Amino acid sequence: RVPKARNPTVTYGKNQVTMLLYPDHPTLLSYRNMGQEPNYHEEWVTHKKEVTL
Amino acid sequence: TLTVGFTDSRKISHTCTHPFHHEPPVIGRERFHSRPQHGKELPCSTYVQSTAA
Amino acid sequence: NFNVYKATRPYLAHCPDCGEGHSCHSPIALERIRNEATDGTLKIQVSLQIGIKTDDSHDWTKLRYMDSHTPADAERAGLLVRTSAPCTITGTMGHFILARCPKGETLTVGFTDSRKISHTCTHPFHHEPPVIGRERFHSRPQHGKELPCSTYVQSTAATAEEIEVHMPPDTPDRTLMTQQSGNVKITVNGQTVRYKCNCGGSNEGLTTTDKVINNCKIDQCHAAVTNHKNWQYNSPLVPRNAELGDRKGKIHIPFPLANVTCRVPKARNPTVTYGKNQVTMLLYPDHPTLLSYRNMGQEPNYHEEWVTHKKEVTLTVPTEGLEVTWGNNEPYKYWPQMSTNGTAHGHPHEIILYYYELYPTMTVVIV
Amino acid sequence: EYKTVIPSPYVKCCGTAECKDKSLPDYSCKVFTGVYPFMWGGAYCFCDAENTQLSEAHVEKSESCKTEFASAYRAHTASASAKLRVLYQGNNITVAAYANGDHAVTVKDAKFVVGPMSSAWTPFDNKIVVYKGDVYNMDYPPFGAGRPGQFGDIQSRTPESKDVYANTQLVLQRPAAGTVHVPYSQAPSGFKYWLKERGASLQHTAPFGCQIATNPVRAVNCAVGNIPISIDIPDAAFTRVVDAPSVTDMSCEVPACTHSSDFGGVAIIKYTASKKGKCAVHSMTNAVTIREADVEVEGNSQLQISFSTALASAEFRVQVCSTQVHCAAACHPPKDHIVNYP
Ligand SMILES: *[C@@H]1O[C@H](CO)[C@@H](O)[C@H](O)[C@H]1NC(C)=O
Repeated sequence: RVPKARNPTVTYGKNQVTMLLYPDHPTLLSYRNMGQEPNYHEEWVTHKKEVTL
Repeated sequence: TLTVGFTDSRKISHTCTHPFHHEPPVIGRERFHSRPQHGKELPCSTYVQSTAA
Repeated sequence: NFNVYKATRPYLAHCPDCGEGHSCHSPIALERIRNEATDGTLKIQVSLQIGIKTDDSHDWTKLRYMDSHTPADAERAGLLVRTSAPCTITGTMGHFILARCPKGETLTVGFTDSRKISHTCTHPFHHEPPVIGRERFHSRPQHGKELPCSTYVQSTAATAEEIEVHMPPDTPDRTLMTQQSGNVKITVNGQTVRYKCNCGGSNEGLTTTDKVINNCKIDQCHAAVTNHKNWQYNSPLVPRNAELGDRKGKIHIPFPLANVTCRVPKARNPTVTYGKNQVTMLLYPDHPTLLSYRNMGQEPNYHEEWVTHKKEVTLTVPTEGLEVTWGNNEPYKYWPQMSTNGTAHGHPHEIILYYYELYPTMTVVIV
Repeated sequence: EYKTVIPSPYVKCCGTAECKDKSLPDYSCKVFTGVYPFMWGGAYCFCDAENTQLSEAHVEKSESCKTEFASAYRAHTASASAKLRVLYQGNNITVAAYANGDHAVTVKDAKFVVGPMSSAWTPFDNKIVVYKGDVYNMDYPPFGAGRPGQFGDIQSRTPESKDVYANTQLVLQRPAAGTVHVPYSQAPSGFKYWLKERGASLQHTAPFGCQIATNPVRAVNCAVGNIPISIDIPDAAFTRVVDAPSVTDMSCEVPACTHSSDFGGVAIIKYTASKKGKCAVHSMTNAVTIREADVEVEGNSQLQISFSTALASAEFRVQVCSTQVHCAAACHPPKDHIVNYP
């Protein structure tokens, strides 16, 4: 077994998303584009980071 | 480090130790340290109690 | 003598961890952790009772536990809790224990049975005492300042903090059954048991006497003893009785909250060296501590850093003064005095130094 | 901080449950099907997949609120009170009064009026949030619109009021197969968290360093503006000029002086007077100050006075017994560049 993660709280903006994340323990967050270009990113999180995409 | 110890019929404590860095591998992105009541299930290698190799 | 738990009973619930990775059912299931106290002491709710016997005494020697749908008494001494190292128990009453435990991330409890068995459970609960004051201290001092902080108390009489207790639904166990040449035999041994089988004939029935249903497989169906004598206090794990939400029977939670003073260490007084309108403070942390400085004028010039090693820091005083706060010690104020003796009035002018050291950049561009 | 109440889940076999709305804060419910829970003695019930599970939960205030909490106020204006020490008839006397130009205080037959404060500036702000002993300038969200994971996530009118407001996205989940339990997606408490990222208190961020206290909340010892003081002094303290001894043959000298934050200047004056008696001393130039207020004069004698200046060369008059004496000297810079006392 492996735990899930606290579902983040997402706020809004013009073509922009502001996801606030509660780790509750060291956890990984990654994002990537849906097109031919990845725009890969992957960070480690241990505190509540409010991130914008 | 890693030490072992035992008590003799001599009523003596015999102990030995070796420096061995024991780091459980983080399985999945969520670096979890105690498995949950609720969560996903993933494969992972492990041992068994069988006594016939 | 704070005796309200006559009809209570312990659980035997699915603990998340019975040890060695697999999760099983234990009598020491825990489902509530309270850590709002600033001091760091924690309430721990626990499934089984403590401080009582089957006869409803109040000696702390024993505690009550469920097993085989029957109560039993076991020594209180063997109870223990851990996060990273053995912790310290202070509260022992009903279903709540007051414990203080050093910095730890998980939290397990364990006890020894009259079965001479060790039953243990654990939950991952990140326990981080809040740093009170700037000086991040880990063991309170012989000498130091005193600050308020929330904490608990040993009182055993609460004020309107009620928890409901309801009649246990049932415990469906098939050990009572046994196959007698295709004839299932159900044994009651002195309880109220509802049997219900898909088999025809007496498919359903509540009885208190040993019964037999012939010409039917034991795996055909299940039966459950319907206990409704001593009430069981509500928990998410336990299933509901399936009639409604609440049931009569309420108990108060002891160990209330109050805030009291607690000690906090001072900080090594730094050694200060000197310079032209400049101060060089060398700091000995002795542990993680905060150092901040701010101007005395309408502009703050705020700064606040964390320090854990000896940093030698330099500050440039403004004409209006500067105050620095170090740890929880009283802040030190430094404001400039005239700069230098280098300037002097005499046959060689030496006034440019006067008007530079005092009012630099002013009365000099005037020249 | 809030407490999440989740009573024992409703289990059922061969039948289905139903959600009935509850008029409770953030109350939530859900149902699931096909769950086959197992207990210690075996399966709870036989219906392999016809069984159902109903769960529900809500959130309430914690009894700890009665002791620990954070309170948001909308303080806007303020009033000023102050303490003064006055040297009257050769003794220090303490006075206390509202520094707003209204309060008048009588002491030792004299009427003192203080204020109003020249500057209306304050270190506070229209909206403030207070912990047990700390104050913060911070714009809290409007009541009833708390953002989860942030300050104000739970709103209560008073520590004792039963009514509350909450916003915690309490969503349930399907229970783990083979087990009886209730999962909850309880929102993490933003209140406890805000205590973790409080930041610097206003006692450090306040310009002019106005020390801040509580119960009641006050801002103290900040230097801004000036104060007007009106003193009505009965004539009893006043002494007719004839009463005061005369003064003559006034000479001044400065063996040495040192412009500094302290009374680094020393001046010796030779004086001759009619008779023994007290006499006030003053400097009529603001560039220099004198520590002493008055002095006894016997006649053809001398005296010493300690004063502070800032001019490189100190050239000033001094008034005593309604007479003026010149004083000229050349001070020198001290060695220290910075001092602690103000
Ligand atoms: C008034 O205060 C000063 C401050 O140090 C003190 O020296 C003096 O003795 C006090 N009393 C007087 C001046 O009568």
